Amino acid sequence: HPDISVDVLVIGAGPTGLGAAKRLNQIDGPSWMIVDSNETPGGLASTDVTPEGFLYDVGGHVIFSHYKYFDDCLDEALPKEDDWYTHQRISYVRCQGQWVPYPFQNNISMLPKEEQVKCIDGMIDAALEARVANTKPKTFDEWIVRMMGTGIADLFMRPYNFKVWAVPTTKMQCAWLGERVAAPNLKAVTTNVILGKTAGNWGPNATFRFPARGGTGGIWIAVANTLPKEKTRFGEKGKVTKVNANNKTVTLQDGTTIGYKKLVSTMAVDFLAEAMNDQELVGLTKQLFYSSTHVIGVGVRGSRPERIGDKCWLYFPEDNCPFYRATIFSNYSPYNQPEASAALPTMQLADGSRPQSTEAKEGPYWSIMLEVSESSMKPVNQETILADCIQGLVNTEMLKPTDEIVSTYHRRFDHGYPTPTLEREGTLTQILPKLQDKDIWSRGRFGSWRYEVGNQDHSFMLGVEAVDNIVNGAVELTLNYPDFVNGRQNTERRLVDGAQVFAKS
Amino acid sequence: HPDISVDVLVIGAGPTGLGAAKRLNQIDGPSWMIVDSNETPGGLASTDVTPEGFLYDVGGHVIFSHYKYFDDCLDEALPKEDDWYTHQRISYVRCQGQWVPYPFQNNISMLPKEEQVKCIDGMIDAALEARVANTKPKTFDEWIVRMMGTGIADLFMRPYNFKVWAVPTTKMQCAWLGERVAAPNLKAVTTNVILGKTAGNWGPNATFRFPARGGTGGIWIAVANTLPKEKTRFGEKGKVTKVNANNKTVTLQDGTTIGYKKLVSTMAVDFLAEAMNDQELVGLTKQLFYSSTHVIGVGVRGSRPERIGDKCWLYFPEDNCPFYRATIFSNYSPYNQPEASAALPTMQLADGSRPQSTEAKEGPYWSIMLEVSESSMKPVNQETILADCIQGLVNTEMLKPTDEIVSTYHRRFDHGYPTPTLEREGTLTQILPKLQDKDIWSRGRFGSWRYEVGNQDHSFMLGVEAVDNIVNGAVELTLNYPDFVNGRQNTERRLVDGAQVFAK
Amino acid sequence: HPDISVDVLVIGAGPTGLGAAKRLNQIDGPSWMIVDSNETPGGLASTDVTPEGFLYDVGGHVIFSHYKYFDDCLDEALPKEDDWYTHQRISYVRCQGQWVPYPFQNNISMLPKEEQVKCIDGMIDAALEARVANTKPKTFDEWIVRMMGTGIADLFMRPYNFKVWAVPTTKMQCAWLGERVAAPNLKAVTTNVILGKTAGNWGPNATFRFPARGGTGGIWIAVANTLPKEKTRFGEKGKVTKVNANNKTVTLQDGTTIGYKKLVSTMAVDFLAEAMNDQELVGLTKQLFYSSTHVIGVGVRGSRPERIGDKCWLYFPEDNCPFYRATIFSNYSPYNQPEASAALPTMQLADGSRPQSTEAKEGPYWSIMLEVSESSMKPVNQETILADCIQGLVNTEMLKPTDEIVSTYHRRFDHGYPTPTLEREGTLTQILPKLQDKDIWSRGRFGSWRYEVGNQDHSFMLGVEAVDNIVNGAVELTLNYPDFVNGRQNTERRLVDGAQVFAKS
Amino acid sequence: HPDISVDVLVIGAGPTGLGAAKRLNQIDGPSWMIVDSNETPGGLASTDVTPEGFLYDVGGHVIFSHYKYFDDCLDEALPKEDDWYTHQRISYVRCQGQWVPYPFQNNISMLPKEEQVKCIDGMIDAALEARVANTKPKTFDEWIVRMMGTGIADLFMRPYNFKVWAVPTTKMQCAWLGERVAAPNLKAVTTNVILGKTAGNWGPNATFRFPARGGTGGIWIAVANTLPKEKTRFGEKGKVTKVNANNKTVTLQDGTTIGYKKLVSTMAVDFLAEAMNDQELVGLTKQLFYSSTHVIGVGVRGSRPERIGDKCWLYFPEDNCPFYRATIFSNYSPYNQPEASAALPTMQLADGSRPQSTEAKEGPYWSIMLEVSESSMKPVNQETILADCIQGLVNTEMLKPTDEIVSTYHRRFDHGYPTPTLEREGTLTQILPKLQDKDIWSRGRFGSWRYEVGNQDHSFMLGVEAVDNIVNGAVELTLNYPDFVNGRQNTERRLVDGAQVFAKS
Repeated sequence: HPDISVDVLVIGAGPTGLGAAKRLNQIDGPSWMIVDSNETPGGLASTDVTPEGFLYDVGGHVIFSHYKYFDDCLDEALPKEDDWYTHQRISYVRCQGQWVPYPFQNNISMLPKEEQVKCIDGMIDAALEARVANTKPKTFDEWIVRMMGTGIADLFMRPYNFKVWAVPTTKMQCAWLGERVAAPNLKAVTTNVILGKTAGNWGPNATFRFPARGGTGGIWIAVANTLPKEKTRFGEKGKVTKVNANNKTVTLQDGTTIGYKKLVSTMAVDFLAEAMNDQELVGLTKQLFYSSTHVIGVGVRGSRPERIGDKCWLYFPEDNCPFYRATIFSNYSPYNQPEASAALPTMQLADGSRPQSTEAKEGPYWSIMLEVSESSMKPVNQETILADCIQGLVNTEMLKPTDEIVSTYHRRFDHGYPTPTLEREGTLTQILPKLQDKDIWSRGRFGSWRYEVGNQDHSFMLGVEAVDNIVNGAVELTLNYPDFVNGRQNTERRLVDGAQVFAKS
Repeated sequence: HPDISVDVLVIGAGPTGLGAAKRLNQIDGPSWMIVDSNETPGGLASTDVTPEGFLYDVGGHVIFSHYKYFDDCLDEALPKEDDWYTHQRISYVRCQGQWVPYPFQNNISMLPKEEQVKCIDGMIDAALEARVANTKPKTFDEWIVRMMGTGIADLFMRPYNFKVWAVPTTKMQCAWLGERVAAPNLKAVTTNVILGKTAGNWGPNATFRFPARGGTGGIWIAVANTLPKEKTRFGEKGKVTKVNANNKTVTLQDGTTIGYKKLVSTMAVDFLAEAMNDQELVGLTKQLFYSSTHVIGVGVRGSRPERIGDKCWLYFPEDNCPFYRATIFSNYSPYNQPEASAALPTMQLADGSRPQSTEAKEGPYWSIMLEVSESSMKPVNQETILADCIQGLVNTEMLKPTDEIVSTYHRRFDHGYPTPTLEREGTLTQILPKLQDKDIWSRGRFGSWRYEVGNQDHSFMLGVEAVDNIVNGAVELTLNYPDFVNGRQNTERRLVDGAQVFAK
Repeated sequence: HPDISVDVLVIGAGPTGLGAAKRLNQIDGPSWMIVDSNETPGGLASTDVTPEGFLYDVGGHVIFSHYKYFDDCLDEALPKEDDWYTHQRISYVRCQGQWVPYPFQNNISMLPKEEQVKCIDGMIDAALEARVANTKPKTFDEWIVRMMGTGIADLFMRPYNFKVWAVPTTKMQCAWLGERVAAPNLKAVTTNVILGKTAGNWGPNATFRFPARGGTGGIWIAVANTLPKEKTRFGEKGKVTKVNANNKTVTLQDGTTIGYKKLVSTMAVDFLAEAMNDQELVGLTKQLFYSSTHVIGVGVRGSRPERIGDKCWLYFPEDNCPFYRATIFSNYSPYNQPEASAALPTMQLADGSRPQSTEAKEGPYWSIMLEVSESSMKPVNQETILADCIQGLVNTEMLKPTDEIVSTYHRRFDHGYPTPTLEREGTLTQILPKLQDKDIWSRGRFGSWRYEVGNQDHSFMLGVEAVDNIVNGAVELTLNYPDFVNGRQNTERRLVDGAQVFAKS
Repeated sequence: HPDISVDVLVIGAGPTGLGAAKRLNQIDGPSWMIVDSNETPGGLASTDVTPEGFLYDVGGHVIFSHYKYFDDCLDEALPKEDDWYTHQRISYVRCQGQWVPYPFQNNISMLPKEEQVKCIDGMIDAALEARVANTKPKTFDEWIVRMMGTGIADLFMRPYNFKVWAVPTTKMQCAWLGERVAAPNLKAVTTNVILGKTAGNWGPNATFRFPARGGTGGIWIAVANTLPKEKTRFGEKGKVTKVNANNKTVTLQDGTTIGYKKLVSTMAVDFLAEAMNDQELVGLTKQLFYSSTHVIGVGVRGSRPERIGDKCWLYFPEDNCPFYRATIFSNYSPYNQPEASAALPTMQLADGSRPQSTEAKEGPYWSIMLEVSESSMKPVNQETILADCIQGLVNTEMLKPTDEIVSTYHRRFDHGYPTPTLEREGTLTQILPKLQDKDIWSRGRFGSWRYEVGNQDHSFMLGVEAVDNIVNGAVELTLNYPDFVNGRQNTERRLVDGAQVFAKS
């Protein structure tokens, strides 16, 4: 007999595992427990802070929910109006020394005239070929060219995506992008070129809220706080080292054993295979591909410069900087960095030189958060990446050479993005059912490896839905039908369902 | 306060209500109750029998299940292997003196050559147009012609569908047919014409199962029998006459009042609006369209004729008979008609003449079940319809003038088909949300009026999913996403879920 | 026996008849003669002069030659360099207060932006339709729309062509426009819009040459003069009143009869039929359709205004003027109007008022030549048309209200344009063979009634080729295959051929 | 000064040269003469006779005319009704044991059902692709697939065409075939499949005439006979060995020199370049391609077999025989072989064996004429080709093993077909204009190397039109516009033109 026994064991307390926990806690039927190797829940949705008091998420994290259930849990956890700030998405693409509103491909109207001609010519070819097309594109690259034309492909789509995915567009599928990549209408784009107009509102994150305190990580700490503490195990005491699928037994690092009837595993599925010592699974998970994410944080002295303004996040397709994206993280909440009265010495000028004075001085302060991808196809020099980022900020005019930097942050996250490669699905339809036969629900950003349902809300609901399938025979809709859930408001499942209303009488 | 109070009241015990009731019973949480005006559950999936012992469903009823859950409940209700008979899905189109295997277009080699030429030319036109199409069809008629071309459409789908829906194809939408592109398989059609080949869409793996006893109605009696009797109220004692949606009270014909928190209604939504005395809803529901169904049954003496053979159902596009569909119901089970030793006198010969003798003679017997549609656009003379059907049987060569008829059946069903008109969705998206705001889940063939999810399995699951929405916050997928549920096997929901396993 | 007998008789000494005569004269085989009701050769390619000394062609006459033989004859007739002036082919479309360079569609950058949007949207529709088109257009109107799209068609070609042909575009065929596919050059149009530019279809290469003296009519006078005078009969003495086809006899006004073996008739084919007293042909020829042309000439005091500049001809789709085309005729030759030192009183001002003084003053002068069409579908009031034209000049800002008009000219030409109606070919394929069966070659602008081969060079060559068919068995290519002769360099036939080189040795 | 001086010299007295000569003789202006290295004119339109009295043309020659001028000359040369026989075309394609009516691609209905399916599927594919095609095919092979689909390309078009052209379909252009290769209509073809009907009437040789005596060579002997003998020089005395284009001098084999003003050359253009000692022209002509033609004749004893019947010519795509075409030459005229009473011994049986008896037996007789192509991509064994042909006749059931062969014939013609290669036009546009600028008109099947205008009537008319361009400035329509002359009735030019009628008075 094992040390502990539960009907449902949840591994991991990022958004996916917490979703499982929350639904299990609502149903309040089967016994359960949730473990995490980190004392602080949140996973890639966590927040670090520098010794100087600057917060950094794991890159730009902006919340946009497709589900009422997710909203219910966030509102429960952070119930007050001043727990949140609401912002409009102000996003731009750095191109040729200018800021082009997102989406690029719908704002051709802002480029030099010569490039406008190239882009519109390319789009005209695309439109005429689309008129007679009777086959679907097979690669991301093919998709880009069919919907945007070469001009736009070559100018922004191709270089930016290599810069983010860390694999060429020719290596990825295209079934995943309905809600990620705006497809330009020929007439609309041409109309804006003629009028000199802009169109900055495409997409599900055009308006967003952000937690007042603790960064994104504050959400998941507060959500975890609503769970019964005795059913949790976070820290070194909660680290899973072995999974024995056949005895339905999990062994923790400190030697504790947990028996289960059903397993919801939210750790990276490649790690789960290793932990299962299942050599067949190990070989299959090695057919998946992922990229690593470097997060660089820069704290800057001064009131927010006019050139920065209300910008939220920014795209960089060009070669004068190594990052693909920057976030004005200090725009998301005044508690993301120190108050103006805080005294801090300058560490360096943006041009790389030493400050004229070592003396601690006051603020105010603003804050830039940068992302750089890495993979076997796109290596990164880890030793110079911080300095390269800072020079890139100067190159792109986001920082003046004489700006004073008071804090720096750099952390590499090994599993950053699960890549939608051509091979992804053929591999997953082997992996997931094989795990499913053993009563293991592997779910989440790396649990199930599907980026198109890979944000905080998708993840949370993958966990909720896994439980709902285990207990109530529900369809796992987010897992198997991303386009279905992303194309509708999912209003039906609530934190208080009829089951609880009727039970309370 | 009312005579009875429950959390969830279910009106109607056809497949939909019995679906809600089965799921409520499984969950065993909130209190509930189910009523029906009829003593015998089953609704339009019931079975009648003539005084001569010939059974008739309400027209051809063939089960194709899209759901494990539906299968679980049927298996529980009729668990023995000899409770069912299995058959191949064999169907033919009657056209120009021939029985053409379904699907029609793959079998036009049976027609005269000059006609084959017209059909192929029309389908060539359709293939060439499909190659440059950049719009979706807007009507059932447009959809038909883009799939088949003019010649083939005019022979089968156009005239057949009028005889079925009792409205012209030009007045129906085509979204209910699903997402498949409306375009010909020109190569498949031309290949069968060149090879002079025929081929139906059946075989050892395209089968259905039919109940050994009691017709389709036997299924729902057996399913209803698995419910706790005290939670059911079927018969005159269970007839709903009034629905007060504001008080959440229902009133039965015998005076009994029932209070509910959530109502799952499976009666025709147009009767619901009347029972609610809601003038706005009456006005809206009267904008929906439906056709009535006449079922005619004919019992015939003799062993199964070779010309009939293993045929199950048959389509009739032509105007030499009033029915759109015929079913060799005696092929579905040996118990749908009397055994060979039963003695029955001949009532009349197929040509309408009197028999030589009035004496009772033995069988064996076989049986034909026919459907005739009626609407305001297509009247049916109730006094001559049986005789007109029997003549139709002679005209189509199903009966010989000499065949001996030993039993007849005729019944009219007012709500038969809910029609996919062009206006249907515009009307339903006003009606259903208005009922939802009053905690009324109106669901079913005429509860929600959507034919593409109007079979026995869909209906059942509509009731199941409505309950699952009420209790567990499930998405009502069958209701809102017919293409979704029809394009997959729905395996997740089971008669025994984790919930019940963890409890015991 | 008739008064005169010749092998080949030519009726008419416009360009077609002169062409037949030039080739007959060069061949110097069969006997021949040429007659005309007018003392001056030239036909509709003649030139008039006002009492004040302003010349006017029969509306805008600009030579574009498809044939070496035509060039040879023109060069023989006027061999000196200073017999001609050379100009670029400069034309504009008057539209919404703007002079838009031709071709209209490449210059819509001049229109309001909202209008450019509607034009480009229409042309995008047309390009998408053209990509899947599998039929030829059947009417002029369909051809216009397929080439331009709706918005651009409605601005220029549709309303302009009604004002030109005096019949709706939906009533004309479109085969006469040639074999090019009816389809937009969308990229060329959007490119000029994006770059905000204009460009006309003229330059150092795209030029025409115009006679230095006597207007277009001076050409035909000088060509006729190379013919042996004794073989010509121009004037009342040459007016044909009767053609007896069965006897091959023609009767002139003064009672003279001419016998022939072959007849080349260049008179209007409906007059030919009447003169043959052939009731069947009279019936067929009345089934043809033609418009009449009003030519209005206006002489203006002053040096050439800057707003007019180097303009040659101008198109008017709009209804603030009755003319469809204007020509800056004083730009064609300094001898189209009086010298600067010639003195003329002002007759009126452009706004219709009387001059302050009635005295003769000096120039210089410039000159405007206008064209107005008339048909049964489009009446013209002959008594107000001059004054309506002059008001048109003010409305279109060609003249200021103050400009001084020193000469006016108005003449109506009954047969002006042979109309390419839907019915034209059905009728002509009945008429021409019946005349052909009688050894009558009816050829010319109204001799054979085909506008697409209706220019000066086409006409001349219709005569040449008729003769070549009669003598040498040549194919009549211009008559029967307009697209063929218009699409190639016709260099083979020369004013000095092998036959003449060999015979002179 | 040379021995002889003429305005126009014609080299070669095949149809092309004779055409020039006839037109020169009709015009009767410039002096001229015609030379040939052969005593008997006719060129590739000549006829041989075996010692046993069997005639053979140079492969199947059938007369079908696009031009009245050609008819006038043939009728003058052979004016009696009994000088000619008229025949319907009875043509078939040998395929899988069956005779499939020509054209193959329009009689799919004759094949076995299984091949019908493959053929129609292929055609459906081509029909759908053609609905959206916006480019022209570049090669003969692409044309074949695009217009007939793969099934018919593989079954007939590809193998047959290599067998005739002696180069693969991928190496030929496709602008030449308007009148040679029927394009199948999907509806028409499938309709006949369904009804089991044939469509045997496509093309310009569906009816033809053949001369009663002397075979095709009889025509050209007779035409040459209408010329003034003193202007002809046929035989070794008329063999051209040198052409000096600068001096405009030609030198004959016997040392005779002829000066000319204009040269019409009809010998193969590669021979002309060598005779000119013009290395650059030799280089260019070596870029052209041609195939050689082996003609095999077989005389057979017996009344015409029933399996043979009224068949005229037959096609053989399959690899069970070397010939691409057989002609039942005895069906064309009773005088193409000996009378029935002529006694002849059997030379061999069709199975290859000798008869022992040398007895001369009577007829009647019938006759088969075969063609085998050869080129550097398709060698032919000249020593066995006769026997291989005869075995081919047995394999295809043309001859029974026991048939008695009484005469055999074999001759190789080096220049047989001028191949329409991809490179042909690019090469001819360098060659023909260069010769033109030296006053050399190179014309004919190998004079100008264009197969689409390479028949007897085309060739004759190339010579006629060259003279007409030289003397009368006529357009050379046959040379430059094959589709124009092939698509119309060419009635204008006649043997007696107006010029001769008028001059005779």
